[PDB]
Amino acid sequence: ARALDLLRGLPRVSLANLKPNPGSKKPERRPRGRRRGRKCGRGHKGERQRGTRPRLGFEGGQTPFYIRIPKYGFNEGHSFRRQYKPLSLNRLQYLIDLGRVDPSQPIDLTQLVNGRGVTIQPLKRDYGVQLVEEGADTFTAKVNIEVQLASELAIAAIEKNGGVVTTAFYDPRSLDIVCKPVPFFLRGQPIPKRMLPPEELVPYYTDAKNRGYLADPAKFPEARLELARKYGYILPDITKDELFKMLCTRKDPRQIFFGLAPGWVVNMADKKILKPTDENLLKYYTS
Amino acid sequence: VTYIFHQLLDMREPVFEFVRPPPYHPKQKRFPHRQPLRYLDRYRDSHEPTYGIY
Amino acid sequence: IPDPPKHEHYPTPSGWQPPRDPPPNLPYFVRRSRMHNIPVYKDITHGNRQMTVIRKVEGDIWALQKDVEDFLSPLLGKTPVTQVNEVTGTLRIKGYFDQELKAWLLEKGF
Amino acid sequence: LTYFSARKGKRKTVKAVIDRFLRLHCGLWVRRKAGYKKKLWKKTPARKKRLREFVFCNKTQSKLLDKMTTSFWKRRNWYVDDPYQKYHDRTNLKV
Amino acid sequence: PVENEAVAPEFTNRNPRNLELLSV
Amino acid sequence: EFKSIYSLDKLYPESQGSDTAWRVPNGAKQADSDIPLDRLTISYCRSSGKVNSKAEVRFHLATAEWIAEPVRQKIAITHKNKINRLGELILTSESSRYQFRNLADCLQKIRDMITEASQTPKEPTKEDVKLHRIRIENMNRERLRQKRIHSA
Amino acid sequence: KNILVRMVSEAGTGFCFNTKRNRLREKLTLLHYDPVVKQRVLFVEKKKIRSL
Amino acid sequence: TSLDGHLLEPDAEYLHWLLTNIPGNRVAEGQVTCPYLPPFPARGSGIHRLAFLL
RNA sequence: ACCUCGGAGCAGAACCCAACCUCCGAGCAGUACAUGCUAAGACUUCACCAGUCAAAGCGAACCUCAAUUGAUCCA
Ligand SMILES: [Mg+2]
Ligand SMILES: [Mg+2]
Ligand SMILES: [Mg+2]
Ligand SMILES: [Mg+2]
Ligand SMILES: [Mg+2]
Ligand SMILES: [Mg+2]
Ligand SMILES: [Mg+2]
Repeated sequence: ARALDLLRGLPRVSLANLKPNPGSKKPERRPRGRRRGRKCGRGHKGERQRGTRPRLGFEGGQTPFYIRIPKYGFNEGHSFRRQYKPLSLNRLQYLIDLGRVDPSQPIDLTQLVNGRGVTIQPLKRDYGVQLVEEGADTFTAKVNIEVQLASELAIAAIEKNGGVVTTAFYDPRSLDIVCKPVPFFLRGQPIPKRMLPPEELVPYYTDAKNRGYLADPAKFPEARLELARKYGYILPDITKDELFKMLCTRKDPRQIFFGLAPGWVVNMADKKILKPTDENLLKYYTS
Repeated sequence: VTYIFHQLLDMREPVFEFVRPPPYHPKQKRFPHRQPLRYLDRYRDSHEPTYGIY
Repeated sequence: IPDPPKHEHYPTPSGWQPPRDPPPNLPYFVRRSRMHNIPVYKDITHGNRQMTVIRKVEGDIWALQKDVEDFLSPLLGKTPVTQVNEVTGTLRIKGYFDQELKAWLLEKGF
Repeated sequence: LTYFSARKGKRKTVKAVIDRFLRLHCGLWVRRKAGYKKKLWKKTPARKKRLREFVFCNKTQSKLLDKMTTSFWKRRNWYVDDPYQKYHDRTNLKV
Repeated sequence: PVENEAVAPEFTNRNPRNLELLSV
Repeated sequence: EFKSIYSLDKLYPESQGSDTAWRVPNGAKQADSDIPLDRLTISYCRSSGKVNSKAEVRFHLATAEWIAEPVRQKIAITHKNKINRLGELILTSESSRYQFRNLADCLQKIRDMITEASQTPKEPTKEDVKLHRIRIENMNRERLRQKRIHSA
Repeated sequence: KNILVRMVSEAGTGFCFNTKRNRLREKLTLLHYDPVVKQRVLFVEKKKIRSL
Repeated sequence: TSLDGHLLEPDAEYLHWLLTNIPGNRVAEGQVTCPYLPPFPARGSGIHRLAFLL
């Protein structure tokens, strides 16, 4: 354009005409002279000029504001609460339409990390990613997804098109493993087994209305029929679809992966996988 | 009245409802000094947890 | 990042439309991002200033500025105070105008 | 509040602010009126109800509580059963 | 269309003995 | 391929089939209180943005075959204010911004109306806030009657 | 002169309040509202923790 | 006529019964000019009124 | 001589204003505990900490005086 036409002439651009963008480099103020001199911008004498000032919050013997108020159970045990990153169905459909989330493979946590739709932090007490029913309307995907926390509306909207919701629990170690598996493989330690949910999550993960991974599969169709009668719409049968073998991937626990197995050391260099032998190791990994 | 509007005027029966003006609320400031916790619910649209980019 | 697959109904849901092929004979041009999105964002400086910035502007900035001014004139009644920045492909427009500019750039040919 | 420590050289917080206040992501601190549990036999029920309300702070108080804390207490938490989840985001704001 | 459907969205009442008959 | 002690098949030996969790129980859950969706005309004619969605559903009540005669007559008599001119039962809700919640609320309303229309022995709660003046006016209008004969 | 006592309810144990009383009189048996019952039950003076 | 019942023009009103040339007490011998029509008050409307102008 | 607060003139007709200017006082009381629970809108002792009035609903038969007082921690 005109930029190259104007740059065709004129002397060369070397280290002799380096002009910084105006407004970014502000001149440095020096307390020397008449404008910024005398007191160097410190006012009159006293503690304001000598620098011997009390700490932030001291009101000169008067009881400060943050002391006269009694304590209350606001942040009692915030370092032990279970936090879950939100995930709406609208953003899931957006990722599927863009292509970063392919609806042909089972979607769990590592797939969402690779697609970079949610940011799962191994620290800050995060036990997975929850599900949000904000994108209920205009949601046509039909794909199984494994969510740690899925609401009733979200599960219903997923089952309308023909999806499978799997509620599973993982310890923070499993979260760190599933987030970035490449450094876990470069580590050199074998794949551990999944840990059981705590005492305050067994009735939640062993229930039928929550689609847990430990509940009996005999109460799932009843809950699906109840949700179909509640939220309307005729419930379709996935037994006649072509992707029946893909939706049946319920992910057996004590795996924290997919097609691998706990105790299988993974080596990046030289594509070879080693199987543990003996019998105590197998009994411990299959317990 | 239904039968009258049906077999006497050849039209539909109009309905009404005694509506009331919305309640008055001052301008929502940035720092509500000395206000209860329910001050944010006075200007809230829907009482449901909304989600933006998430 | 791979390219998005060509859908069957181009009115693809969740608000997304791919740019058309041989785009129109215009002095200016608006590029895309990594996620194949329309570069129409918002920005705030202090606590009351509100404007939108089109960070991808390639070509004649004055033409696009005049076009958006004539488009936003009937929506405000006055002249939108904009900044014609040429060193960078930016064009700040005072006021919350995000979805409107997105729809205009999608229907224009970008 | 120790602007520079002797081991990490970072900024430290005041645990009293955390135990006596609760900061929301919008930029507001939830406090409690003092004297809501002592000498309740000489107070009218209206005063007892007024003292048992989550009152917000002011501008200088919020600025002081923010300066007394670091960047960890100014994030956004996503608890499972958070009763103050609807108060994190503040809608319908016109300067 | 029916010409007798002139109802209008707003309907007024010119009776003073009306507001107290509906407890409003 | 892999399975441990805490597997799905070992914890529940009675449920080991590959399709035991997807078999739709349609043959054992086809009662008359299911509300057929093929004869319902559900439409959405509102998109507010005060973000609330409207889900209007109407159906010809006089041609409903899944409803018995006495319960239909009772629900038509006790709800004669929501019937359209062509015999359409217009029922809508305005609570949530999602269409699924509004549809579920409308279905629940229809279900409770059906289950209360059949139950005739229902104790009516005596209220005194809006019907007392109506009863007083009716009694005062009935009191001023003292003629002898009138036809028409 | 006066004294502050606590009244325990007969029905629905767990709700108690405080009320003033003379020091040279007997106990109290008044009618106070009970939120767990939403009615009116009896209250008996029991355990004084104030001597004003 | 009904003072309250006109849906279009608020200041105007409707017509119900109208007679003319009534030979004194003979209210059955005069000519007719407007068929009788029962009142049709709206649902959500207030309390309408009809006055007999003789 | 005083260490907290209220009233009368200084300060006269919206408001605020001090003195080691001159006077009355108060650290309580005579009777029922719905002296129950929520919830629009304001004044605010010249800042803050504090105090006070109240629309309406569920619940029930159909409150007087002027100051009249005590926070953080802990038990
Ligand atoms: Mg000096
Ligand atoms: Mg000095
Ligand atoms: Mg010092
Ligand atoms: Mg001191
Ligand atoms: Mg910015
Ligand atoms: Mg003030
Ligand atoms: Mg009241």
